[PDB]
Amino acid sequence: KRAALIQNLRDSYTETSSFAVIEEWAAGTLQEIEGIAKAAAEAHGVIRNSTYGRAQAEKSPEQLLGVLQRYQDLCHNVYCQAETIRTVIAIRIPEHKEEDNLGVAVQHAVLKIIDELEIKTLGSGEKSGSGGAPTPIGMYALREYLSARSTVEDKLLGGGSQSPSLLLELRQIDADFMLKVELATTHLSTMVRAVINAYLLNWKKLIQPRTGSDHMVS
Amino acid sequence: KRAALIQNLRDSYTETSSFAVIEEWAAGTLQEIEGIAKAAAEAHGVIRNSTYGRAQAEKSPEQLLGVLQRYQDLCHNVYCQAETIRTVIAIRIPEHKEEDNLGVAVQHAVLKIIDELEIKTLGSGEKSGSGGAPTPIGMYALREYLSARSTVEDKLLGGGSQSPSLLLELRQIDADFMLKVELATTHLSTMVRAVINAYLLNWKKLIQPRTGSDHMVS
Amino acid sequence: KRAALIQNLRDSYTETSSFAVIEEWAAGTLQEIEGIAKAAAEAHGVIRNSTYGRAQAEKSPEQLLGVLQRYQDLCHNVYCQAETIRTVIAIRIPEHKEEDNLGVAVQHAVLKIIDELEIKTLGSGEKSGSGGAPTPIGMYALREYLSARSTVEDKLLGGGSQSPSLLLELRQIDADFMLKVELATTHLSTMVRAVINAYLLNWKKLIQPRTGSDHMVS
Amino acid sequence: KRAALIQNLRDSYTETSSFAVIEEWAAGTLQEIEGIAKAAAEAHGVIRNSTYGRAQAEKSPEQLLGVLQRYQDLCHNVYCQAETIRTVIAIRIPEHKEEDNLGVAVQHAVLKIIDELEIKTLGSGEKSGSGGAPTPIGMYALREYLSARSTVEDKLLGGGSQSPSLLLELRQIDADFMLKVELATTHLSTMVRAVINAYLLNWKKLIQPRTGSDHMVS
Amino acid sequence: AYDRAITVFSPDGRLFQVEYAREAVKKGSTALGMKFANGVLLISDKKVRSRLIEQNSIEKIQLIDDYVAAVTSGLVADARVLVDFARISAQQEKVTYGSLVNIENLVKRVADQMQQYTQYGGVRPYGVSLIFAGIDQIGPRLFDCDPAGTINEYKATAIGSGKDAVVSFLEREYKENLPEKEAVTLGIKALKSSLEEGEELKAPEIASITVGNKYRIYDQEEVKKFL
Amino acid sequence: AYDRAITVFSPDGRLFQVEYAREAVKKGSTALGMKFANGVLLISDKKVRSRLIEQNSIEKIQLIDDYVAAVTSGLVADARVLVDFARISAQQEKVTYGSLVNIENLVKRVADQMQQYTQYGGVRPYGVSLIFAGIDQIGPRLFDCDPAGTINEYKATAIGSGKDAVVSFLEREYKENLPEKEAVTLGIKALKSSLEEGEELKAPEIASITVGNKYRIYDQEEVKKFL
Amino acid sequence: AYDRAITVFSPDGRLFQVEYAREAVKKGSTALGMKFANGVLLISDKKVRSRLIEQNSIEKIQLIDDYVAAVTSGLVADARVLVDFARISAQQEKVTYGSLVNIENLVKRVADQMQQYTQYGGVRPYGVSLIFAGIDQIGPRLFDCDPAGTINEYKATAIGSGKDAVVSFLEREYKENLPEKEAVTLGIKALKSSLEEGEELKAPEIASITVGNKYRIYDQEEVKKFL
Amino acid sequence: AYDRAITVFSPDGRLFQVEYAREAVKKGSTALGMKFANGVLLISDKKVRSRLIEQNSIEKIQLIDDYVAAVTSGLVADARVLVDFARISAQQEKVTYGSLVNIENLVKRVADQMQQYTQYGGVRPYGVSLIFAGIDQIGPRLFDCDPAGTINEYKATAIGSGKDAVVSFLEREYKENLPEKEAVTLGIKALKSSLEEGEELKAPEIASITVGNKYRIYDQEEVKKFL
Amino acid sequence: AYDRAITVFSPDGRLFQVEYAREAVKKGSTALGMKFANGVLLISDKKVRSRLIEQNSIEKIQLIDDYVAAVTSGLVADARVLVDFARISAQQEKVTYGSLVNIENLVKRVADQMQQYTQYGGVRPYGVSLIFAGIDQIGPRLFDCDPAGTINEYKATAIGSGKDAVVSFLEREYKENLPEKEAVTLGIKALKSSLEEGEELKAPEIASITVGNKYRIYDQEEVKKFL
Repeated sequence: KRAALIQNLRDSYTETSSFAVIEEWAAGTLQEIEGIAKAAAEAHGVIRNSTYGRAQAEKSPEQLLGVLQRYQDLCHNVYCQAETIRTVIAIRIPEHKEEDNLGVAVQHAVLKIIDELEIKTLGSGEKSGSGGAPTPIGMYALREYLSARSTVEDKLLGGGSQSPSLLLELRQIDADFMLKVELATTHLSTMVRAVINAYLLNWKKLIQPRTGSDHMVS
Repeated sequence: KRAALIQNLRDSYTETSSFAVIEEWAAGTLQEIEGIAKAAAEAHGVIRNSTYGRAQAEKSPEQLLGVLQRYQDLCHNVYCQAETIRTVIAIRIPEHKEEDNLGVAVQHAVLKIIDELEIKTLGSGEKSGSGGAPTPIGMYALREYLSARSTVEDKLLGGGSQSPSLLLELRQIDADFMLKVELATTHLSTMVRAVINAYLLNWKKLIQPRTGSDHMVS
Repeated sequence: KRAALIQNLRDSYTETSSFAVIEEWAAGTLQEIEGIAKAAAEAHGVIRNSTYGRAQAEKSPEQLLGVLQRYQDLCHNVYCQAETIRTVIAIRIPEHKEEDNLGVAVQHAVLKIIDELEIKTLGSGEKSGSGGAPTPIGMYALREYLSARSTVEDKLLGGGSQSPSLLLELRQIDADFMLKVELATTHLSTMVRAVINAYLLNWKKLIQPRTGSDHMVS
Repeated sequence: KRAALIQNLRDSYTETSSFAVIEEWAAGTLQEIEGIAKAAAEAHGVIRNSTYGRAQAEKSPEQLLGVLQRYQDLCHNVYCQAETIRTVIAIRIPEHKEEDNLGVAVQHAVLKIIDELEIKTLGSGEKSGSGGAPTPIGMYALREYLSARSTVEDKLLGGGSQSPSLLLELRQIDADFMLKVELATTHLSTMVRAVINAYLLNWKKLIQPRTGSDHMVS
Repeated sequence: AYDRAITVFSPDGRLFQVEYAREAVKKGSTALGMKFANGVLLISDKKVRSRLIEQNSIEKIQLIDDYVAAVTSGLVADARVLVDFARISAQQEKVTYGSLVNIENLVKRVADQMQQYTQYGGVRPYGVSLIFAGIDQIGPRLFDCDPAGTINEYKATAIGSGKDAVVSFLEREYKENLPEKEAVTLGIKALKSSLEEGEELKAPEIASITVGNKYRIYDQEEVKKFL
Repeated sequence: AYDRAITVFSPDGRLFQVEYAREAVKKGSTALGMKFANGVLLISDKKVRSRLIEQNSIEKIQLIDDYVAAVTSGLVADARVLVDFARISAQQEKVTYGSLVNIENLVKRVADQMQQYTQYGGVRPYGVSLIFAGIDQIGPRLFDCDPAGTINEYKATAIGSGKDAVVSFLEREYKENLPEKEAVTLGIKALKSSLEEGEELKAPEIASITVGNKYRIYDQEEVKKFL
Repeated sequence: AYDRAITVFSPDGRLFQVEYAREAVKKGSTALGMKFANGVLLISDKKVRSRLIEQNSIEKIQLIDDYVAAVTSGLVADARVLVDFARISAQQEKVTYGSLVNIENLVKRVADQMQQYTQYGGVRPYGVSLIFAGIDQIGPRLFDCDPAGTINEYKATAIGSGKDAVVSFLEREYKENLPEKEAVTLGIKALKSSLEEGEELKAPEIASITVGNKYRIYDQEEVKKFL
Repeated sequence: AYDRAITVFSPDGRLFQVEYAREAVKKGSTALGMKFANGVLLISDKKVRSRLIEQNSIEKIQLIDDYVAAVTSGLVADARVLVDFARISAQQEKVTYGSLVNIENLVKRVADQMQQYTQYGGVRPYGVSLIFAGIDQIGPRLFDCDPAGTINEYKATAIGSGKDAVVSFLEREYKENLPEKEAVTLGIKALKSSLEEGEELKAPEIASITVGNKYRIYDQEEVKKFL
Repeated sequence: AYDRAITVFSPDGRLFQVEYAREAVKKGSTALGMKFANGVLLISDKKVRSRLIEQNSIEKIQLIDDYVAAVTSGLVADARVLVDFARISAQQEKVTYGSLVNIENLVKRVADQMQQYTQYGGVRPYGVSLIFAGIDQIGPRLFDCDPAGTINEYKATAIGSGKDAVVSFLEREYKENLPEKEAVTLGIKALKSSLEEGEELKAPEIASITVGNKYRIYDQEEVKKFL
C-alpha cells in the first residue's frame, strides 16, 4: 500500500521533529556557538602576545586543538539537525504539477537556505563549487589546521629552515585559525538565526503546501 | 518490428521493478544506513578517546576499514537500484512534442532527483563538476581514506617526521572519515526518503505521461 | 510558542544594533582605514629607497608586519560588524510570497552589497569563486606575505641562490604587500561609504518590508 | 541624524572630486602613459639587438625594472583616482525602488566601466575571474617579471643548464615584458579615453539620478 | 505553449483549454442515466457536506420541462446558467411550434451555445457536462453533452468522478428493456460500485419517466427502499 | 502561468482567479445566519475601530426588502454594488408578478450576475460573499452565495474570517426550531468561539424575522442583553 | 514564434494556426465520395465503439437538402455548426431563386464562412473538412472544403485518417461511369485498404443519388450485402 | 506578476493597482473635516508655489451645492472630473425628487463610479480621495471616499500627506458638540501638528455650515484671526 | 515595468506615461504670458528653420476667439487638434448662453479632454502644454494646462524649453500692474535671459488684449521696436 508507505515516512518525521530542532537552535545552539567564538578570541589573544621559537614547532598547542574540536562538534550537530528539517520538508513536497505551487515555492525557498547552511556555511562537502568556499573555515577545521601546521613544522625541524618569515608563519597559522573560528561562528550565528525566522514564519505551508477541496464544482 | 522492440523494452522494466526498489528503500535500506551510522559513531568514539603514537602508523585500523567497506557496499546497491527506477522512467519518455508535456515534466523532475542521488549524494562520477562535491563522502571513500592515511604513514615512518601535528593528523584522518560516514549516512537517508515520497506521489504519470482518447474529433 | 521565538530573535538584533554599526563606520572606521593607508604609504617609501642584500633575507621587517597586522584587525572588525547588519535584515525577511515583495527586494539588494563587502572586498572565505579575488589583498594578508617571503628567504639563505632577480623579488614582495594595503584600504573605503549610504536610504523597508494597510475589505 | 550622515559623505566627495580626476586623466595621465610606452619601446629595441650569454643572467637589467616600476606607479595612481569617481557615484545611488531608475541605470553602467578599468585593465585583484586576464600585463608586473627571470637565472647559473633555448628565453622574458608594457599602455589609454567620454556625457545623472519635478498631485 | 487561449490550436490540432474544461467535469458528483422498457431514468449521487445544509435544495436533477430532465457535473454556477438556457430554449420551441417534437434539437441548441464559448477570444468554455433524459415524439431519449459541445445519444451513461467505474459496470451489467424497478436497482448498484473501499450510499436523487406520462421525482422514503 | 486571467482554465480544470477572489472574502468580519422556530436571524460582527467613526451607518446587515436581508464579507465597494443590484432585482420581480414568491430566484439572479464576471474577459470577479435570509411563500430561508456564483441553502451558516470556527461550533451545538431568544444566544456564543482569546465582543448587529412579520433590527440596547 | 495567432504570417508566408486546424481534420473517421454513371455516392466509416451508445443518430452523412449531402471529419461540434450553416444557406438560395442551380455556390458560402475565421483576430478556424455531393443543373457534383476555406471539385476523394490510403487506391483503381453497385463495391474496397492490418470494417454509412431522383440512405442490411 | 492590471487578483486576494492608486492620494495636500454643534466644517491646506500664482482660483474646497462641499486629495485632474460628476449627480437627484434628502446617496453614486474603475479592463482607477461634508434631513454629515470606492461616515477625519498626524491629533483632542469657533481652532491646531521642523502654515481654506443655513467660505481675513 | 501603459500606476502611485508626455513639452519653444494693467499678453519664441519657410504661417499664438488666445508647446500636431477643440468648444458655449462669461470653464473643458487621454487604455496622452490668455466677465485671465489636464491660474508663466529661466527671471522682476509697453519689455527681457551662449532672439510673436477691446497681434515691424 502506497499511501501507508508515505504515511509511515511522515509519521516518523513530523512538524514536531523540525520544531524541536528550531527550539534547540534558538536556545542552546546559539549560546554554544557564542561560547566557541569567545574561546577562540581568548586563544587568539594569547598567540598575539607570544614570541615563537623552535619549541613551538615541536608541540601542537592543545588550547587551539580544543577550540577547533569544539567547533567541529558543533558543526556536526547542526548538520545532523539541519537534515532533520530537510527530511520533514522533503517528504511533504507534493505531486508534481504546473499549478497550485505557491506552498511548493515556500518549500523550495526554505530547503535552499538549509542547503546553504549545510553546504556553504558548514563547508560539509568534499569539494567546494566554482562559487568557492565563502565560510572562513569549515567542518574539517582540525584536519585543515594540522595539515597546514605540520608542513611548516617539518620545514622548521628539518637541519631546519633559516627563514625568519617561516617561524612567524607558524605563529600566523595558529593565530589565523583562531581568527577563522571567530569569523565562522559569527557567520554561522547569522545563518542559524535566518533559518529560525524562515521556518517559524513559513512552517504551515512547509507541512501543508496545498489546501484542497472543490468549492466551485459538484 | 519497432512496436515489438519497444514492448520488449518496457516489459523488461515495469512499474513493478521500480516499486520493488521503493519498498526495499523504505524498509531494509534505511535500516542498513542507520546500522552504518551507528558503527561509524562507535568507531569515531574509540578514536576520540585515543592517544596516537608511531605504532598507529604501522597498522591500518581494521575497524574503520570495515565501516568504510560497509558504506561503499551500501552506496553500490543504492546506485544500481536508482538505475532500475531510472530505466523504468527513461524507456517511457514518449514521442518528442511541443505539447501534452505535463506528465513528461513529471518524468524529467523525478529523473533529475535520481540524478542528484546518483551523481551528487553518492559521488559516483570519476570527476565532480563545477558545483563541487556536496556530499561529505562518496563511493570511493575507502580509496580516499587509504590514500590520505598512506601519505601520512610514509612521512611518519622511515627516520620519520618529528612533526607533532603530523602525528595528530593521522588520528584526525581516522576520526574524520568516521565523521564523514556519519554525515553522509544522514544526508543519504534524507535523499532516499525524498525519492520514496516523490516516486509514490508521481508514479502514474511516470508510467503513463499522456492519457485520454480524442473525444472532440469524429 | 512561535511568535515568542520570533520576537526574542528580533529583540536581540534591532534597528539600533545596525544603526550603531553604521555610525561607527561613518566615523572611527573610515579614520582607522586612512591611518592604515598612511602607514603603508610610509613603509612603501622606505622600501623604494632601499638596496637589498642577503641580510634582508635574514630578518622579517617589523614595520611591514605591523601594517599587515593592523589591516587584518580592521577587516576582522568590519566583518563582524557587517554580520550584525546581515542578522538584523535576515531575521526580518517576511513570510515567503509571490506578492507584496517590494520591501523584500530592498532587503535582498542591501544583503547583496554586504555579501560583496564580506566576500569579495574583505576576502574572508577559504576559497575565491570562479569570479576571482578582485580585492588587492584579503583578510589573511599577513599569512599571505609570510608564505611568499618565506619561499624566497629559503632560496636565498640555502649555499644561497645566486640569481640577482631573486634578490630584487625579495624587495618586491615587501613593496607590493605595502602597495596592496594602500590599494585595498582605498577600495574598502569606497565600499564602506557605499553601504553607509545604502543603509541610511533604505533602513525603513529593511526593518518593515511590508506595510499592509487597512483595506477595501470587510 | 541620518540625513546629516549622508550629507557629510556627499560633501566630502562631490562632482568636483570626480571632475578633477577626469581633467587629470585627459592631460597628465595620458601623457605619462605615452612616455612609458616610448621608454618601453626603446628598451625593447635594445634587447632585440642583443646577444645573451650568462653575463646577462648575472645582472638584472635596470632599464627594464625602471620601465616596469614606472608602469606600476602609474597603475597605482589610476586605481586610486578611479576609486574617487566610484565613491562619488556610489554614495549617490538612491533609495531602492522598482521604478524611476533611468539615472540609476546610468550610475550602474558607468560604475561597470570603472570596475573593468580597475579589475581587468589594471589587473589589481589578487586572483582573476574565470573570464581570465585579458590585459597584456597587470599592476604587479615587476614581481611577475622578477619571478619569471629569476627562475631562468637559477637554472642557468646552477651546475647551470646546457640548453641553448633556455638562454634565448632569458632574452625573451626581457623582450616580452617590454612588449607587454607597450601593449598594456595602449590598451589602458583606450580605456581611460572611454571613461573620460562616458563620464562627461553622463555626469548629471551620475550626481542626480532622480529629478523630483513632481506635479499631477493635489 | 499552446494551452493558454481557447482560440489557439496546438501543432497536433488540439484545443487544450477545452480539454482542461473537461477536467472540471471530472470533479463533480456522479450521476447516471439509463433507458428501460418504455422509459428513461436518472440517478444522482450528492456530495452531502454537513447537517447544517438544507438538502431538499439545489438539486442535481433539474426538470427542463414536464417531459425532459437534466443532471450536470462540473462548475455548479456554469451548470445552473446552462439549465436556465435549456429551460428557456425549450419554451421558445414550444411557443414556435406548439410542442417539442425531438429532444435532440433542444440538446443541440444547448451544445451550440457551448461550442460558441470554445471559438471566440474573451470567453472561457463552460466547465460542465450534462445528461438529458426524457420522452419525445420519437420515444425515450438519453443524451450527454460536454464542454466542447460534443453530444452523443445513449442507452446508459454516466458523468462526474465515478463515471469510469459506473460505465464499466453498465457495460457488463446493463440490459435493454428492464422493468422500471429493475433498472433503478441496477442503477443503484452501478453507483455503489464507484464508491471507495467501505463507503456507503447516502440516498441519491432518482427521477424517471415512462411513455404517456410526465416525470416523477422519487421522494426520500421511496429512494430508501433501494439502498 | 494559469492564474492571471479568469478566462484561463488550469490543466486540472481550475479557475485560479476565482479562488483568489475567495481569499478577499476570508478577510472580512464574521457574520452568521440561522433558522429558528418560524423565523430566521442574522448576526454580524464588526471590528469597528476608531472613535472618530460614526458607528451608526455603513451597516453590515442590509435590508433588501421588508422580508429579506443580506450580510456580506470581502471587498466593501463590490458588496455595496451587489446589494444595490439585489434591491433593484427584488423590486423588478415585485412589479412583474406582484410579489416575490421564492427568495431562491432573487439569490440566483445575484449569483448569475457574479457567475458572468468569472466567464468574460476584461472583467474581474466580485470579491464578495453574501448570506441572504428572509421569509417567502415557502417559509424562512437562508442562503449563501460566493464570488463564483455558487449558492447553497442552509439551516445555519457563516462567512468571513471566523467562518470555520463558527461553523464547527454550530455543527455540534445547533438545533432546529429554537425560540428566537435561544437562537440569538446560540448565535452569540458561536461568534465568541471564533474570537482570538482574551479578545472580547463589542456589540454585533442582529436582525430577525418571523412568519407574518417584517424584519426587525435589534437596537443597540437589546443586543447588549445578550452579551 | 509565428504559429500562435491566426492573423500572423510566418516569414515564408504561412499561416500555421490554419495548418494546425488541418491536423484536427486528419484525426477523424475516413469518409469518401465518388461520381459514377448519372450519380454520386458517399461512404462513411463509422467508428461506433460501445454497446451503450445508440447506433442510430449523430451520423457522419448529413443531408443538406433532398439533393445535397455532406460528410465531415475533424472537430464534431464545429462540424455540426457548419452543417447547420449549410442547410440554412441552401434554403436562403432556394427561397431567393426558387431552386439551387449550381451546388458550387453553396459550397463557396460555406467555405467563405470558414475563410473569414482565418483572417480576424479573436476567433479560431473551424477544425473541419467536408465533402459535399449532389445533383444540380450541371449534373452530379462532388466537392471538398478544408479549414482554410479551400475547395476542389472531384471525381473521387476522401477525408479523415485514411484519406491518403483511400486516395492512393482510387488513383490506381477508379473508373468513371461505373453503375451504382460497382461504384459502391470499389468504394468499400477503397475503404478496406485504409484500415490498419487485420482490423475488420463494420457497416459504414452509405448514401447515393442519381439524376432525376432524391438521395437515399442505404439501410443497415443493404450495406451488409457489400461487406 | 499580480500588480500590473486592475482586473487581476493576487493569490492573497488583493487588488494591487487599487492600492497603488491610494499612494497617489498620500501625496496631496492635507485637508480635514469635523462635525461640531449643529454643523460641520472643512479646512484645506495647500502649498502655494510662486508668487506669480493667482490665489482665489485656488481650488481646494469645492461646493457641490449650497448644502454640500468637498475636498480632494490625489491626482488633481482626476479630482476635478469627480467633482463635476458629483455636482451634476446632485442636480439630477434634486430635479427627480425636488431635493437631496440624504447626502449618503450622493456619496454612494460617486463611490460607485470609482468602484467601476477598479473592475473593468481598459481603465485605471481614479487616484483620488474625497471628503464630503454638509447638511441633509438627517443632520450634519461627513464622509470620506477613496480610490476603491470605499466610504465611511466620520465625526472627524482627514486626507492627504499629513493625514496620519492629523487623525492622531484628533484622536486625542477631538470632542463632539464644540461651538464653531472652538472647532475651527482645534482644526487649525490639528493641521499645524502635521507640519515639520519650522513651517507655521500660511492661510488655508476654511468652510462651514450649520443647520438651517447654507455654506460659508471664510475669506482670507477671517482665516487670519485663527493663525 | 510600470512605465509602458497609461492605465498602470507604479507602486509609488505614479503614471509614468503622463510624465513622459511632459518631456515632449519641454522640447518646445519658450512662450510666456503676463497680466498687465487692465490686460494680458502672450509672447512666443518662434525658432527659425531655413529662409525657405513661409514666415508668418504656422503661428505659435492662436486665437480661440476675439477675446481669448492660446499658445502651445510640445507635439505640434497634437497641439493643433487641441486648439481646434478649444475653438469649437468656445463657440458651443457662446451658442448655448450668448457669451463666454468665465474663461476658466473653457480651459476646464480642454483640460478634461486631455485628462480622459490619461485614463483609458488604447489611447496616448496629448504631448502638449498650453497657456490661455484673454478677458472675460471677471477680468484679464491667464491659465496654463499640461498633458495631465492639470490647470493653474497665474499672473505670469511660461512653457517650453526655456520655462525655468523665464519663470525664475519673472519671479524676481515681475510687477503687478504695468502699462502694456513695459509689460512687453519685461517679457522680451525675460525671454532673452533663457537663451544660452549670447544667442540672438529673432522676432518673436506678440499678442495683447485690454479690457473692452479685442485682441491685437503685433506686426513683425512692431515687435522689432522691442528687439
